[PDB]
Amino acid sequence: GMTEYKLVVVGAGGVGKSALTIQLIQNHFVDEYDPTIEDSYRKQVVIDGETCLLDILDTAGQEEYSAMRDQYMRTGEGFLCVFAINNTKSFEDIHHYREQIKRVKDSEDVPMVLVGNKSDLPSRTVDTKQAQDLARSYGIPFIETSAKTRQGVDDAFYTLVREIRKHKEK
Ligand SMILES: Nc1nc2c(ncn2[C@@H]2O[C@H](COP(=O)(O)OP(=O)(O)O)[C@@H](O)[C@H]2O)c(=O)[nH]1
Ligand SMILES: c1ccc2c(Cc3nc4cnccc4[nH]3)c[nH]c2c1
Ligand SMILES: [Mg+2]
Repeated sequence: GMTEYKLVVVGAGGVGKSALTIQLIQNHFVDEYDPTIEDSYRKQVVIDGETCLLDILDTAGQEEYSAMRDQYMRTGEGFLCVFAINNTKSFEDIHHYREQIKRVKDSEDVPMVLVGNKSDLPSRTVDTKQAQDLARSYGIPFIETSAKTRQGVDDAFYTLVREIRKHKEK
């Protein structure tokens, strides 16, 4: 089969994980998507000439059993760590996601991309400079997106695939 990349989208409720995923997969903006639904989605794409499958888990937070969270973190090859630019707590929550994914994978080298969503809003509490400083501390890429206009969307997912390839070649 063609290569499949298992991507996981994490971050606080309300940041735009579902909207980002649906924009990536279906090329439309979805206004209201029940915040409690967690599902996986697939798309066949071409990234830098490679025809591959993206298999994306749109997470929704606590699970019935914490074992289920540990399971999808071990399964997942790369993580989009999403905050919203107008929600400071969602940015502070990134430190928790960064640590928990490393912890469950028992790894210091986990492909990740920091995503600041909702860039289309003028309302902003997290300045690009402060998100860049966080991503520099982690040594990972940072991309500002808008699931509403689709700006940055393919970059965020495709950049995570590229990070996974750099991990796999070691
Ligand atoms: N303006 C704007 N609103 C967005 C964007 N992404 C998501 N939203 C809205 O933010 C709310 C939460 O989005 P949702 O995808 O359900 O977030 P999730 O809980 O992380 O899955 C919804 O009302 C979305 O329409 C964006 O890029 N720009
Ligand atoms: C990354 C990590 C796990 C999965 C899976 C397995 C899976 N894990 C799940 C947890 N909750 C709801 C649905 C779920 N499906 C499918 N695509 C993935 C991408
Ligand atoms: Mg959601």
